[PDB]
Amino acid sequence: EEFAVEKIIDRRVRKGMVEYYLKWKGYPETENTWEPENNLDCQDLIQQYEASR
Amino acid sequence: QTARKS
Repeated sequence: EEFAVEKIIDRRVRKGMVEYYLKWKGYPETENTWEPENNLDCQDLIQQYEASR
Repeated sequence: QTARKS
């Protein structure tokens, strides 16, 4: 159940754990989901998001 | 550039 990530939309902390709001490649924006940081294999996207905030 | 979807 791993899927291609298009971009990181947002970031939050919930219950002490960092979560990223993801747009999934090839899926509509209605399918965007919040995922815990350890669910991601997107070092390029994460570093770009964190550098750009 | 992938992620697990919970």
